[PDB]
Amino acid sequence: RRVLKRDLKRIAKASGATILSTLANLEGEETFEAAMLGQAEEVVQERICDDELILIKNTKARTSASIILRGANDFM
Amino acid sequence: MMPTPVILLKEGTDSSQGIPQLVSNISACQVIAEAVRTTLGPRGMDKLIVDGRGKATISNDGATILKLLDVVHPAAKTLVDIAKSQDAEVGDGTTSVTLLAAEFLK
Amino acid sequence: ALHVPKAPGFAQMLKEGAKHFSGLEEAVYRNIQACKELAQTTRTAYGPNGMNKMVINHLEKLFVTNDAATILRELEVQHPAAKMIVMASHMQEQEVGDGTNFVLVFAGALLELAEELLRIGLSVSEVIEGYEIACRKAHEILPNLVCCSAKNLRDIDEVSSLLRTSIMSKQYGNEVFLAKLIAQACVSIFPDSGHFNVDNIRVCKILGSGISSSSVLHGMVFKKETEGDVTSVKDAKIAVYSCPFDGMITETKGTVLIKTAEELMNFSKGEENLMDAQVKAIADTGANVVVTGGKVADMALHYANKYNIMLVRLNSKWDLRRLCKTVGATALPRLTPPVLEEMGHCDSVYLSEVGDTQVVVFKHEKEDGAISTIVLRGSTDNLMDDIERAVDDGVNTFKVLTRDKRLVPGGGATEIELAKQITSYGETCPGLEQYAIKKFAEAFEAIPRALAENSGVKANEVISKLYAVHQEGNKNVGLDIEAEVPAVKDMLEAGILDTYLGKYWAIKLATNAAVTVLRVDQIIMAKPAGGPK
Amino acid sequence: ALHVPKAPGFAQMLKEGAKHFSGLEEAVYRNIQACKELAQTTRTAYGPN
Amino acid sequence: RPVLVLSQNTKRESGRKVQSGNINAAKTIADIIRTCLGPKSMMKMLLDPMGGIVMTNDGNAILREIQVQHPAAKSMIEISRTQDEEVGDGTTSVIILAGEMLSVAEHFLEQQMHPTVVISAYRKALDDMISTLKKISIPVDISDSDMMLNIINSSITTKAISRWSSLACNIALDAVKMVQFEENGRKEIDIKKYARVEKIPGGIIEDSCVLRGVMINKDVTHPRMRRYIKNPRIVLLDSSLEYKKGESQTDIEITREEDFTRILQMEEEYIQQLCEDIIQLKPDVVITEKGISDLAQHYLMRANITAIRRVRKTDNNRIARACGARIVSRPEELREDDVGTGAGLLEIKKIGDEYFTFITDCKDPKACTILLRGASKEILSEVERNLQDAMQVCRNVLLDPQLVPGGGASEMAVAHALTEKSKAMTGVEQWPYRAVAQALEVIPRTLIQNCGASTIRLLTSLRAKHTQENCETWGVNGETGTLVDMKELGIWEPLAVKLQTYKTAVETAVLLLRIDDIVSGHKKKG
Amino acid sequence: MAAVKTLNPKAEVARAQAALAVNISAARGLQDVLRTNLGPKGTMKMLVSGAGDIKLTKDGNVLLHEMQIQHPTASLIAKVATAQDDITGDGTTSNVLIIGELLKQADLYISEGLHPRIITEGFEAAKEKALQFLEEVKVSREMDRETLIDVARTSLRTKVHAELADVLTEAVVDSILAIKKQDEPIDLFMIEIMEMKHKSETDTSLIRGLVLDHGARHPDMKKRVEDAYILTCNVSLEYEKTEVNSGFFYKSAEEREKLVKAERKFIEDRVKKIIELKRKVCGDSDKGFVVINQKGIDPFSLDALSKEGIVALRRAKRRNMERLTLACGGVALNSFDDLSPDCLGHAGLVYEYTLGEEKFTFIEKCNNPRSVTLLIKGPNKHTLTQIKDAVRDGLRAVKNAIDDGCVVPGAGAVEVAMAEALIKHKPSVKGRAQLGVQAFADALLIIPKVLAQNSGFDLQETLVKIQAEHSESGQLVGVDLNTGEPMVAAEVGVWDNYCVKKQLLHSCTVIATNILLVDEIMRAGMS
Amino acid sequence: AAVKTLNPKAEVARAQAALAVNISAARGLQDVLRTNLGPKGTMKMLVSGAGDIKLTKDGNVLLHEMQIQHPTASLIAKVATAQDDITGDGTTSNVLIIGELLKQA
Ligand SMILES: Nc1ncnc2c1ncn2[C@@H]1O[C@H](COP(=O)(O)OP(=O)(O)O)[C@@H](O)[C@H]1O
Ligand SMILES: Nc1ncnc2c1ncn2[C@@H]1O[C@H](COP(=O)(O)OP(=O)(O)O)[C@@H](O)[C@H]1O
Ligand SMILES: Nc1ncnc2c1ncn2[C@@H]1O[C@H](COP(=O)(O)OP(=O)(O)O)[C@@H](O)[C@H]1O
Ligand SMILES: Nc1ncnc2c1ncn2[C@@H]1O[C@H](COP(=O)(O)OP(=O)(O)O)[C@@H](O)[C@H]1O
Ligand SMILES: [Mg+2]
Ligand SMILES: [Mg+2]
Ligand SMILES: [Mg+2]
Ligand SMILES: [Mg+2]
Ligand SMILES: [Mg+2]
Repeated sequence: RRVLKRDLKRIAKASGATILSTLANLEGEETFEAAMLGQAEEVVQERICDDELILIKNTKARTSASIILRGANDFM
Repeated sequence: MMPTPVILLKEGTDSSQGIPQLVSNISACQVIAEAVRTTLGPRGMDKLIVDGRGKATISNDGATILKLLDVVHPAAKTLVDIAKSQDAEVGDGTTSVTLLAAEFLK
Repeated sequence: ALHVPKAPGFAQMLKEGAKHFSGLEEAVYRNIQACKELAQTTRTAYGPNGMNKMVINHLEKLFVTNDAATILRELEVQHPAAKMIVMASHMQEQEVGDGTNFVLVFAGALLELAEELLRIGLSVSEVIEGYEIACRKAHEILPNLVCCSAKNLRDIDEVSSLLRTSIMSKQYGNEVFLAKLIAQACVSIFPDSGHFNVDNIRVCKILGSGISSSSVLHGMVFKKETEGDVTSVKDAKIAVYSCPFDGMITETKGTVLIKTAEELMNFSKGEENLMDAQVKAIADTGANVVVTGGKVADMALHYANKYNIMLVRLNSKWDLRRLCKTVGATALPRLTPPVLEEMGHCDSVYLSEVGDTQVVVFKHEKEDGAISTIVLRGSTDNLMDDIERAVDDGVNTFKVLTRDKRLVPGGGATEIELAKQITSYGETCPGLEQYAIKKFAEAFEAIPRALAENSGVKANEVISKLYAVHQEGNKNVGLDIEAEVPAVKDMLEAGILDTYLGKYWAIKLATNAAVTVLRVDQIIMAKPAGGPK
Repeated sequence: ALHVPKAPGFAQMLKEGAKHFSGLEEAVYRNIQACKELAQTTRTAYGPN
Repeated sequence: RPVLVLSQNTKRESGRKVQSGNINAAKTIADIIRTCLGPKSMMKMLLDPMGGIVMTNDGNAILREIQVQHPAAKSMIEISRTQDEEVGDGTTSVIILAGEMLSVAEHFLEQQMHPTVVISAYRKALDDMISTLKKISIPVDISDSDMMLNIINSSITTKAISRWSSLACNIALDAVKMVQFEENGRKEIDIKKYARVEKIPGGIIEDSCVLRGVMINKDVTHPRMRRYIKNPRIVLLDSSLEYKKGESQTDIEITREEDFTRILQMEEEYIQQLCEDIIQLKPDVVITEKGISDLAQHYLMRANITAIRRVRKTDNNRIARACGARIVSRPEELREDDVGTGAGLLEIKKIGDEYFTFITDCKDPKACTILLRGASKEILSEVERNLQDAMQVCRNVLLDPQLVPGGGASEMAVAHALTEKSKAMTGVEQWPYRAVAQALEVIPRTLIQNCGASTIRLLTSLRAKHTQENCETWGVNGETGTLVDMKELGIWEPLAVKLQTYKTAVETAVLLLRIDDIVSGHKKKG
Repeated sequence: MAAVKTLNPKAEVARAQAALAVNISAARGLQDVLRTNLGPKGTMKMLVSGAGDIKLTKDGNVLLHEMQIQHPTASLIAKVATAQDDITGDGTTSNVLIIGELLKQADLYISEGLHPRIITEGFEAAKEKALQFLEEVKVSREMDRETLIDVARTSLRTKVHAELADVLTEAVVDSILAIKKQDEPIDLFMIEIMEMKHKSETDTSLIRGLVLDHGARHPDMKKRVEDAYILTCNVSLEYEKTEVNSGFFYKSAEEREKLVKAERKFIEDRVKKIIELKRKVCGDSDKGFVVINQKGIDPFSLDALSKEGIVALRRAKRRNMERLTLACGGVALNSFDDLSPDCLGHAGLVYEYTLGEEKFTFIEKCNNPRSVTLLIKGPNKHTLTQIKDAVRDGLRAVKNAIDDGCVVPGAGAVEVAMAEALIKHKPSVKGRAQLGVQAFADALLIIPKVLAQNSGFDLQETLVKIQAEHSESGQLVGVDLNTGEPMVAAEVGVWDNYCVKKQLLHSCTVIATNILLVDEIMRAGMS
Repeated sequence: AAVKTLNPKAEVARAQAALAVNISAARGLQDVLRTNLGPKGTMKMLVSGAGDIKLTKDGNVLLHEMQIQHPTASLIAKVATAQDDITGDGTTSNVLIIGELLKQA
């Protein structure tokens, strides 16, 4: 929950998923179809120095990248 | 008066006892009486009292004059109280009560 | 070499405004001095010749009286030991009702003599043990000092004679009249059941006509007026309601939902008809006086005026309960007509003016009732307040007499007899406690000494005469007030008697307070800071 | 538990404006630091250059 | 009206003064806690601004309780916090090492060497330090409980809990072992969330134990419920068991006289329906994070069920892990699998003047609580800190089974290795290399100084010993102040802790060596 | 000056011997103040708050809390004493004295250049030996009423006046024996402590029942019911507003009256359920109902109940539900859905006492109450507070004695024997820790010293008499506070709780060891 | 106290407080002057208000050049001054022996 909008957009673009602000098709019904789903080879929650973050590893339909910078303190 | 490390009553408490305080009470009653003395009888006069707001009042009535005076002396307030009592029970003689009481004390 | 530093340890760790007194001189002697000072302040108001004191509290209110408990209450006492003695006096007032000045004087004398004993060489423990032994001896002796018993509490004359002494210390000059008033009021109350309720005696203060014009009314008086037009009923049929005299409404939320013109046109008329029906149903039971604890609606008042019903609105629920007790009605919670059991009855309810205040009077012709009231007149508010204090003292004395009928001679006779017997007992007792026992006995002299000083005679001559007379064997002899020379007279025949229970409780409480003060060895006072209340 | 009092003894007897430095870190190292600073201030004027 | 190119409150400092000030600030931060290292360390009293007292010898706590103005000191404090968070030990070591490297760097900065050269030499040195540390490590058989206990002991010999060594070691080892958990092919320990430490002042420290379950400061809602259930079936919840307002605005309109009573009866019926849905699973204990209605309590007692309300979410998660239950929010969707079977005893008992709820006989619990009984709150806080250090060390060893000799043996071995390597560079940066290599000797030197032995003689002897071939495990005895082989004394350290300490110290030196300007006083401009 | 002051100029620091001096001075000050509390002969202290409230006390923990002190070491010692009071309920003054004497004895050697670490090692060795000796010397015994009376006396005599202690001993022992279930932990919450402010101090007593500080709110309810059924309920009998914002809509006055009459049906149903139960249970006027309700009752329901001769109490305390179910023997009800005569409690007498503007209800003459009340009576508020504290200490002491069958001789005998055993064991300790062992023994010797000093006798002469008698006889001889001669504390009946002594040893040693190892005090959290 | 009643602005230390104050001052002087005794003593730097520098380990000079305002310190300083005036040596030992006598007492 509370995923940042830019992060969600990047994840959807990389994984092939589609942002869905609502569940409402053009028939007036409320449905969610499997074609609207992104895919990835692994999703984990790793531990990075007493904290945790979610890694979406090896997304399909597009390659993305992120960098985790390890230093000595916040200023570094 | 040796200053006790912890005083008995609250600081600033004023106590007066003995003959001098009773004499002072009699003098205060005299002072209250003389403020209504001239308003007695067919040749009596009127008093004009202006409050803080500037709204003046004119009266020949002893009870009214005494009420309009901001009397704070504890012994003097008894004369105002008996003037009010005479006004309530009878309605006339509110000057005679104060004059008689102060004359007894004197 | 110009400053003495604070001693290392606790003295340095003490807070910025805190104080710490330890040892004999710093703590015990200071406490004794403070208690002695308080006793001196209250001493001059003791006995029939006691003098009123005009005390002005922090709220600019004026108190004039010689009641010791009231004076101590209105004084802003700060020293904690004197605070403890004041608590003892207030406890004596609450338990009995008279003897607060005795408690204060006895405690002061005991603490003074305790300081003397400590100075001559005794320890605190020995003094405390001696006082405890002497208090036990005094409590053993006291039942043997009873001279007579009340032996009747339904008699006006006997009760008045018994109560005269209690209300002679206050209002010395005119005590027979007040004694008769309080005796009549108390005899009206106190039914065949032995229980007597102090709150059943009410006091109404109406200013103007001098206290000699006061009277006792078998009923109640309320300083208010009638809501309606009817102002006098001679065969009252009071119906009391604790609810407002108005059509009852919902409790969550009520809104009048109108959907047609007819409902809008008929709503107010129907509501008025309903109120009229309720009021007429109330009136058809014969009720002609209605007392409500809440507001009175205009339609209800109009319909009550139509049916000739007297309306009285009591603001306080305490007054409502007292009226229900004194009339015999049950405070209904709705506007239902009262059943014959719940309907109250009274001989006469009417509106009258006393002085310049309009009052409503619920008067019983019978010499009976649950609640009786005393109408106090006077020329000053403070004078009526002091007379009310005297009335309270007399009522408490009557209550004590109901609890215990034993009486002991007054005017210092009991104190002198106690002192003589305790001195005799302490001589036979060996050890270091004999000094404390003798000092406890000598502390009883402060009562006849205070009486003699206030009466304007030499206390020493009075005390010597009292010891002589008690030495021949007259144990019912006290000092004579109406004499310019030190003289004594019999108190049993003079009727100057005070309750045994009051003496017992006062002695116990004063001894406990003095011992408790003596037990303290260190005082750690925090910073006073604020604390307005 | 909000203030640290002065230790009993010489610490309390010291005058209000006086200062007392004792031990290696408090005295010797401070003196060496001051001397080093003074030498640094004068250093750049040494020699023909 | 001055021109004021910059703001009035802006101050600029530059040049050698800035570098000297930064290095002196780091040295001061090091000197604050220099004496709090080693088995013979002395504790310090920290006065909290809020009025509390922190009495400890842990480096991170001491540095965290100190407010400083110089930004270099702030950097050092952040370094201490980073070391504490990453591995949980070596805080004093990393602070002292950073101070020493910054001192030996100031030595060169005073001469005409540019800081970039010193930084490059430091980075090369750090690489060789890591290589040598990995080289001189030894493996560990995690199955052997005795070796794990010895490692935890070596971790806690320098803390106030060292008096009760075996007890603390067993507590930490058991807590870590039964908080270890694996799911979906992912392994975790999570000392932070589970393995709670609960401290109850009073009693004796020997009575401290880790429970095979959890303990909370809670009591039954109604006294009629049982306070001792043998083999309870626990059901956990989040939603309140009481009637609540809806999300939308739902005003009613009553015109018939019987609708008010009807509505109240429907409220009661809703409560009864919820309670019946809960009872359908036949549980014995019901735990809720929110309130439980009194009528709900009656309906539950009718079915002989113990109910506890207003439990914290963290406590409820710990209970779920301990007793194998799953928290549910809608009782109508409660399933059999969600019922917690596995707790072997539930008991509410009074400790001191307060009730505590025990679920303390779980079979295979994945969460636990540690009950600390001690003299006071400060003693128990220090004990909790020491036990946290022990658990962190145990987790580090479990993740990385490599060990490194302690007592300064590793420092001297790495210093000798780097000194030998420096003989071949023959460049200009060999001198900073050798200086930062020998800066590692501050750890044995500090151990000797705290022990009270002669520093120069012992360090000379230690260096001479390390110049031999097989002497990498020779260090300083912290008590007797003598040179002993650490395979005989038995003091060993996890390789992760040493690596993190070395890396963080070197990187702090690099970061502070890089600065030469300071500007301050400007507005936040948020 | 120091590093901290260099980084933070507005910081206060004490280093090296300064820290030891500061801590030892604070401990010595606290010990010097609390010396006079120890023993039944100790002096009574008087405490005045900022608002002017007067408190007479002798308890160590109470005195520590009301100290006007802001010292860090004082705060640490106060926390330790607070924990000691919380768990064992006794030994706070002994705690402070032993900590202070430990620190003083340790300083006596540290000032001679000795390192504190050696002293702490000696301390822990001596503590181990002392715990072993205490295990050896305890007196395991099944405790009948006499032993509990002796323990309660040994506590209350130290807390209050001798006669008040004599009364309170019977009170507390009888209460504990009343609420004590066989081989079950004692629940001290089941003994209500109620204060009344009218009689003398010795009038306090034990009621085999319950006392409530509130009475019936309806003047028509009976003031005294001889034979009573008790209904303990947690059901609100007053008007309740609907949770979902009902509101009433009507079009006429008659409709409004109908709605008003029909808005109380829900509560009237429960009231009529209670009435039906009362009429079924008792068809005569002999018995009666007392309805104790935790939640309020509106005047309509009060009137409806009073019309049927039922006395009802509202807004009872939460603990009173368990207390009444344990005393009267009923079942606490959270709803009246299924109420039967079997859920009703019983009480042989219920009456109301009026004291000023407060009502007190007495529920006594129960069959076999498992929860009783201790009515504290006195003429002053401070007297009531002092008696309440003394009663808490006595209850804790008796419960501690019941918990473990052992009990330790008092009057300082155990400390004297422990010191002698430690002196004998001292040669077995290797190294310079013998100095710490000697310091620990001398610190333990403080209790007989302070007892003899408070009794007025000479300190050193009395102590050497006691020690010589113990050495020559081997008995556990304490300090006779009347004559100063050695006295066998076991035979006289001066008993101390074994758990209290063990807690004293452990906590005092731990805190002294931790303080001695402190070498710096910092206050640098500002700015 | 009794004295403070007559003179409100009076400082008094009475009973054990006087002993505590005197012994604390003596112990402070002893703690300062311990390091002077013997040839292995430590140099002390004495900087005056005007900035004058004095280096000494003499007991009397050090006593006169510390900034102390204590009565017991003044008495001990007078004793040491007399010792120096007549014999010229033993001031440090004088202070040490006085302090140790008070401590042992
Ligand atoms: N007519 C009298 N003659 C002599 N003594 C009297 C007389 N009337 C009252 N007393 C004494 O006055 C005392 C009462 O004093 P009082 O002012 O009432 O103090 P308190 O209210 O504390 O009792 C009693 O001890 C009584 O003996
Ligand atoms: N018995 C011992 N003998 C010698 N050195 C030891 C001993 N136990 C621990 N040490 C050393 O003391 C250091 C631990 O100090 P510590 O207070 O834990 O600092 P930190 O908390 O920063 O790790 C380790 O480097 C270790 O090598
Ligand atoms: N009658 C007595 N005779 C001799 N010694 C006693 C007597 N009563 C108590 N003591 C001793 O005095 C001590 C009382 O300590 P106390 O004042 O209660 O300190 P605390 O409140 O900290 O427990 C106990 O250790 C006990 O051994
Ligand atoms: N070479 C030495 N070896 C051993 N002891 C010495 C030597 N020289 C002096 N002392 C001792 O040291 C003390 C020096 O005291 P000193 O510093 O002179 O104090 P003061 O100046 O007050 O006399 C003397 O008491 C002397 O006995
Ligand atoms: Mg006229
Ligand atoms: Mg009287
Ligand atoms: Mg460590
Ligand atoms: Mg005790
Ligand atoms: Mg010399």
